[PDB]
Amino acid sequence: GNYSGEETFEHAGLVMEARSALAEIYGDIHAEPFKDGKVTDQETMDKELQSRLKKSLKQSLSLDFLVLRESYPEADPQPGDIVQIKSTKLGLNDLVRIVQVKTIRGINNVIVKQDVTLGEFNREQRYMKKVNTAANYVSGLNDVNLSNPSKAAENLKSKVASIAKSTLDLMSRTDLI
Amino acid sequence: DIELTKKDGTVIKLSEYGFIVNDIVIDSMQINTKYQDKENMNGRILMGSNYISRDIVVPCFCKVKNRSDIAYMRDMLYSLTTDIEPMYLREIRRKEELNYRFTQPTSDDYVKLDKNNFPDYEYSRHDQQIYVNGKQYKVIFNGVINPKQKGNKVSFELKFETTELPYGESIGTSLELEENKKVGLWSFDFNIDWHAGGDKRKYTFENLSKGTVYYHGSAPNDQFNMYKKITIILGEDTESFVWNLTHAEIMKIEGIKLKAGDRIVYDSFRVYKNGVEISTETNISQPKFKYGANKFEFNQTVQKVQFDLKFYYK
Repeated sequence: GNYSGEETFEHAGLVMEARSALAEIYGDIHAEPFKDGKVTDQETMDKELQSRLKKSLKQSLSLDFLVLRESYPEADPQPGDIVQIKSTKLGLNDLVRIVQVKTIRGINNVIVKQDVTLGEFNREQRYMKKVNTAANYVSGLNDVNLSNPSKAAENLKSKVASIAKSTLDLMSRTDLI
Repeated sequence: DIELTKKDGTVIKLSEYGFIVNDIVIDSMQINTKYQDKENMNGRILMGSNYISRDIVVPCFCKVKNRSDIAYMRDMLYSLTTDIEPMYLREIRRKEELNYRFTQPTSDDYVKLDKNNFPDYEYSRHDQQIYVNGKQYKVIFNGVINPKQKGNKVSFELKFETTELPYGESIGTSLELEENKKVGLWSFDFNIDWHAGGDKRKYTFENLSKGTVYYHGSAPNDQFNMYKKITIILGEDTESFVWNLTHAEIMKIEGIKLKAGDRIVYDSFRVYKNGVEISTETNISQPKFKYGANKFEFNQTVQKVQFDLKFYYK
């Protein structure tokens, strides 16, 4: 992450590999490395890296919540709060945070049921956002031509290599003088 | 007890065909509701409520002289009744439970017997049955089985059903009410004054901005499938033409220029400007006659209005 913008792999710029604590029993795997980066210091290069690690062993708890009104009224769920769940016969007593909540309210603003998701919002919604991002990023463009695509990209890339060839010629011809 | 059927191209009645009937029972109209229940509210909203179908039932049996003939007779029944072809059913009743009359056992004044082996209680002309009411029903058949009780007697259970609209379509227009030409087709179920040419019989007015109409039909003629058909000689030239009506909506004809002597045929949801080449873009609104007084109000004293329609019942 500190190599200059024009190098792209001559791996200057704080080459390093880190790993988490659980690695030693699972072993050698690794994700897509932090290739893109213009960051100087090394303090960053460990924080962002371990964040890339710990974001990936994902746990989504899309439980269901059911409101008790006559009893336990002080549980209006709100997103971005801490909560202590505990399911017996599951192996679970830790505390987590809400990431999604879904209220309904018929009339007099009385709640009927709640739905919530914890930690990461879902596996589901991640897929769906991926799809919709693909489908909206596409159709916002104008270069797309479904009949033989890549003309718009290959025209560009070949133009790029051609101007690089012309630049090579210019370099030789200038170093001549 | 004859169950008359007018089909597209013919008229039939069962008892003419050796087919007595036990009775006729006519269900009411199946009201399909459209409710919506609010989530936590002790009460549910009415989105709508609507008539659907008037299922008729008619069990008819038949006797013949020999066991073989049963087959023929049965086939006749099917070939005579089971018609997807929308037919017009007319009900018939008797005026009396007729008995055999007194006679004399002196080798004279013997009793008669019908073509079927039964005793003719119908001695005089005024004995036989009658079209109990001046209405019909647009009707289609549903499945039958034929249990054969003993001898030559076999029963059948016809299950008829309404076709288009669950209503008792009145036969004959309202102009036959106007011109007392056709006879029959007007039963006392319809509370109709004798004062022909008087009010509540007339649907032919002249030179009026506003007038009165008595729709004798209990059921409302809002549905277009009914034969509500108006025709008006407009009387006075204009560029726009509005007419209002009660138990219905307002009607405009704007954006097209007219003339006085030109006539409009105002069919259900449809407007012939001059009988053809329909100019029906202007304020698509259809009029609705509910029952009794249906007062209309034109705006420039049409020189003629007259409109025939059909009375429908529930």
